[PDB]
Amino acid sequence: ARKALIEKAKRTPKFKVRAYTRCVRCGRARSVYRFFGLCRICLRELAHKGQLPGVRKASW
Amino acid sequence: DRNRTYNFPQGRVTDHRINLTLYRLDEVMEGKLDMLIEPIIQEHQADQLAALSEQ
Amino acid sequence: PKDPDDERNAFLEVRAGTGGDEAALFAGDLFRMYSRYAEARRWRVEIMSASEGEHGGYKEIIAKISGDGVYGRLKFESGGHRVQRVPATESQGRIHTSACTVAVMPELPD
Amino acid sequence: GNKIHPIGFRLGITRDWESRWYAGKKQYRHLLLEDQRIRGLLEKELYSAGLARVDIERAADNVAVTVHVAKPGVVIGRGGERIRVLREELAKLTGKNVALNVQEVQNPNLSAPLVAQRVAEQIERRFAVRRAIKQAVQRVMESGAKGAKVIVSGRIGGAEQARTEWAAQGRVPLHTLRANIDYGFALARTTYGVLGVKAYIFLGEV
RNA sequence: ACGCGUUAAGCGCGCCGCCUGGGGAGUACGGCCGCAAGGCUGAAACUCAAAGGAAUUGACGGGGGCCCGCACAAGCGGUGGAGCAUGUGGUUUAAUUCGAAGCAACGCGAAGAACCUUACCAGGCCUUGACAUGCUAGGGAACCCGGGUGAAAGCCUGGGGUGCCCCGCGAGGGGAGCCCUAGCACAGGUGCUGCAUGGCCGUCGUCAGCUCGUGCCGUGAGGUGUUGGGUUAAGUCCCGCAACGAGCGCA
RNA sequence: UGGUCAGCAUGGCCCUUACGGCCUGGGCGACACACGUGCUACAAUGCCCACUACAAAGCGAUGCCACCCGGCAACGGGGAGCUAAUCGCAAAAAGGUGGGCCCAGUUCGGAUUGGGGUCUGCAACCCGACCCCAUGAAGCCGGAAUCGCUAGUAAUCGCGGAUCAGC
RNA sequence: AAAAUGUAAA
RNA sequence: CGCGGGGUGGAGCAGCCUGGUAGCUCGUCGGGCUCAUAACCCGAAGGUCGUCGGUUCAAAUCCGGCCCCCGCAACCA
Ligand SMILES: CN(CC[C@H](N)CC(=O)N[C@H]1C=C[C@H](n2ccc(N)nc2=O)O[C@@H]1C(=O)O)C(=N)N
Ligand SMILES: [Mg+2]
Ligand SMILES: [Mg+2]
Ligand SMILES: [Mg+2]
Ligand SMILES: [Mg+2]
Ligand SMILES: [Mg+2]
Ligand SMILES: [Mg+2]
Ligand SMILES: [Mg+2]
Ligand SMILES: [Mg+2]
Ligand SMILES: [Mg+2]
Ligand SMILES: [Mg+2]
Ligand SMILES: [Mg+2]
Ligand SMILES: [Mg+2]
Ligand SMILES: [Mg+2]
Ligand SMILES: [Mg+2]
Ligand SMILES: [Mg+2]
Ligand SMILES: [Mg+2]
Ligand SMILES: [Mg+2]
Ligand SMILES: [Mg+2]
Ligand SMILES: [Mg+2]
Ligand SMILES: [Mg+2]
Ligand SMILES: [Mg+2]
Ligand SMILES: [Mg+2]
Ligand SMILES: [Mg+2]
Ligand SMILES: [Mg+2]
Ligand SMILES: [Mg+2]
Ligand SMILES: [Mg+2]
Ligand SMILES: [Mg+2]
Ligand SMILES: [Mg+2]
Ligand SMILES: [Mg+2]
Ligand SMILES: [Mg+2]
Ligand SMILES: [Mg+2]
Ligand SMILES: [Mg+2]
Ligand SMILES: [Mg+2]
Ligand SMILES: [Mg+2]
Ligand SMILES: [Mg+2]
Ligand SMILES: [Mg+2]
Ligand SMILES: [Mg+2]
Ligand SMILES: [Mg+2]
Ligand SMILES: [Mg+2]
Ligand SMILES: [Mg+2]
Ligand SMILES: [Mg+2]
Ligand SMILES: [Mg+2]
Ligand SMILES: [Mg+2]
Ligand SMILES: [Mg+2]
Ligand SMILES: [Mg+2]
Ligand SMILES: [Mg+2]
Ligand SMILES: [Mg+2]
Ligand SMILES: [Mg+2]
Ligand SMILES: [Mg+2]
Ligand SMILES: [Mg+2]
Ligand SMILES: [Mg+2]
Repeated sequence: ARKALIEKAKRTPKFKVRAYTRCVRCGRARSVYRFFGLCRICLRELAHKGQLPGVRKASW
Repeated sequence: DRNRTYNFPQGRVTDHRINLTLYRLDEVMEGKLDMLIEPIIQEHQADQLAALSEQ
Repeated sequence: PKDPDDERNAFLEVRAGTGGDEAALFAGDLFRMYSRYAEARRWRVEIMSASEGEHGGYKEIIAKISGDGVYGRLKFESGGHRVQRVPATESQGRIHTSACTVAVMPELPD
Repeated sequence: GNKIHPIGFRLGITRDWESRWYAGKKQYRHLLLEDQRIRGLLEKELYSAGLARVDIERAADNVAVTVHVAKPGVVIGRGGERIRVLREELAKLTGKNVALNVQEVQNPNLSAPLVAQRVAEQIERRFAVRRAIKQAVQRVMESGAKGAKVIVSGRIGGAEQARTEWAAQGRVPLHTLRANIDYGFALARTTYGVLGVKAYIFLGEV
């Protein structure tokens, strides 16, 4: 079971709790920022490529 | 003569007496061995009951 | 169709095969495989004796078994049990093979 | 693996973003989710023309979408046609104005994801594998650059022990930031697995 | 190859001794010698796909020299001891989901396990399915709606409708979506396999190193450069230098 | 032959009214044990109490919610100001200052537990978090062993986001 | 002066 | 059977004489070091004492019957 559970988060099944944040590319229930709707790794790889606007290497 | 052959770096079982290469290693090495224990005691129909059915 | 022990009570020995340390190591592996058929079910199993293993487990072992079903659910394995593992006793990180002997001892008049 | 990503190393340093726009809070999500999806057909369809790079931007709603390619005669279709049925298919899930200004790519020997896609399906379609790494870095070196590098991981020739192998020549300093570097990546599905191809054309300081 | 080199291991002639794969084994049998201890002479069965010599590059050293890092020293607080929180082993269980394994696994994947998450168990339901392509076939339209029914899923079952397509005056052509089904390949699987792989990261390690080109040196593996004296955070320069340049590195 | 097919991708193998799919209880939180990371203490260089001062960051129109009043309270109903160098979370705590303790398992310590309440979310038996009463436990400084850190660094203070209905 | 050992698969 | 000595944590030994008085070594389980195992370092766990009566206030200890380990005998002229 991992495909059925993909759509199950999207369509709010029965309550205002069973609407967990999935990622959009990979689909992971962990580390999912609500800013990007993205897991930390989909966030990772799309960050380095340039495909995430305005984001660059942090350093201070 | 080896009754059974296991393989954790492959995950497998193989009882050289049935044909039972059918495997699961993990929760059989855990001890839940009623998986292989059954077809081998079911291999006694073609054995002893087939001895007493015609010859 | 004639026999008394279709489903009797039995003892069970396990000895060191090849693999040396992964002989005693794998013999102890299958120990818990049989030991968990006991009081995860019903059975009362003492070890009658067991010579130790230098890097773990035991070479020689032997277990007096309780509960009916040691000869309807354990009878069919008085032989060898070869295993192919990467032993936790390796210098580098290569694969090896080992093996062990088992003995289902029934119940003489006593 | 441990090495740094060369492009991320130069966001706002030597190379600009593949997509660019400002965005309000709860709008950013599905604004990028479109960006990615927008390239969905772009990555898919245009590959046949050597999809060099996508370049999305979004004004006040309006999304211009310039697309670079090696030979655009593919991109246009029968006159105004495939280039139109681009915008047709575009705004049909976009909803924003899809004003695309299709770019060009002068030399395909100096674009790395171009060298990547080509080398990759050179083994997909099965060829001499090392030669095609050497030839690649060859007619790409003399073909405009000052330095160049490309690698193949995974089962070369389909051996079980998957080797890596590479070719390289001329000052290619991934450590040095001032260097213009094109990180060309290309997956390569084959009968026996999946091959990894990374590309490195160094076009100069800046 | 090492090294030999008028003190030859060079160039020659003469004469003797000796070798003919390793083990077995300088043993056994015989023979001769010995007071003995033993010596001399000295095989085989069997057995292996090697035994070996010099040299190279590394790694290692309870070898040597020179360096360095909270490595110790010098100081400052700390768990180990208590109670509680969290993670594993283990055990237990109906299941106690999985992976992570010294350094580099153990407040790790988990930046949110009440159901959800959820991959496990347990019992009631799905069969082209929650899911996207597409094929015929019976064909309803959208369906707000509703009860039945139940823990919910579900499966029963109504009350329903005046779309778009056709212009057919036409009470009925199909087309159209979709609803629907049974029903054509399909799906889907967190099922196994990091010892079939990509990618990504940990790690020796910010360690100061590692290599290529041409030349010369060696029959060769290889050497040189990159060694040395000095300096540096550093293969950082400096002087030298059978080497001269160059790339990946520290910069 | 480090890690990961369980993020995703992916060659091969297997399942095909079932290893696939839905719900609901339950589960990953079980307890003779063992270990790792941490928290808080053992106090007098202190704990308690009111006045009281002084940072940066960082977040908030799915919300951040002043202020009124209800309330021991958590919070509650009311309601203002912000697209935010406007206003909001906001009293920064160690501190300064007054007081109070008085060498004791104590005013140190807050574990554990009985009943009584607020908040989320259908939902609080497993199972949360806050609140009030009360309970007031081991611990008087840590065996063998063992860790970080060379300067605004160790040590010691509060605040803050991301996950998130809540935690 | 200290201080043993590491079976068997590229 | 006749005498003599013995029987105590798993192994081996003290402890009895003079009662109330359980120690030494190993090992064993828990923890440390170690890449790991031994070594070694830190802790703990473990015997109603052969068996039975019985003396005393009370028995490992005193006493007696029986079971057992071991030692010399049972002279057969
Ligand atoms: C062996 N001798 C023998 C001694 C006598 N003169 C001879 C002899 O035979 N005497 C023996 C005579 C019998 C004796 N005897 C044996 C059994 C018995 N129940 N009672 C006896 O008297 O034991 C004596 C014994 O052998 O010494 C010596 N060394 N002197
Ligand atoms: Mg298990
Ligand atoms: Mg079971
Ligand atoms: Mg019998
Ligand atoms: Mg805008
Ligand atoms: Mg529009
Ligand atoms: Mg051109
Ligand atoms: Mg293609
Ligand atoms: Mg070159
Ligand atoms: Mg492909
Ligand atoms: Mg020479
Ligand atoms: Mg001469
Ligand atoms: Mg010679
Ligand atoms: Mg000779
Ligand atoms: Mg010989
Ligand atoms: Mg000789
Ligand atoms: Mg002869
Ligand atoms: Mg002789
Ligand atoms: Mg120095
Ligand atoms: Mg467990
Ligand atoms: Mg597990
Ligand atoms: Mg948490
Ligand atoms: Mg639950
Ligand atoms: Mg009802
Ligand atoms: Mg139905
Ligand atoms: Mg109807
Ligand atoms: Mg009409
Ligand atoms: Mg009409
Ligand atoms: Mg008409
Ligand atoms: Mg007609
Ligand atoms: Mg293989
Ligand atoms: Mg060379
Ligand atoms: Mg060198
Ligand atoms: Mg030097
Ligand atoms: Mg240099
Ligand atoms: Mg403390
Ligand atoms: Mg005081
Ligand atoms: Mg005072
Ligand atoms: Mg005190
Ligand atoms: Mg006390
Ligand atoms: Mg001590
Ligand atoms: Mg100390
Ligand atoms: Mg060993
Ligand atoms: Mg081999
Ligand atoms: Mg006696
Ligand atoms: Mg004894
Ligand atoms: Mg003594
Ligand atoms: Mg006595
Ligand atoms: Mg006593
Ligand atoms: Mg000491
Ligand atoms: Mg006595
Ligand atoms: Mg006698």
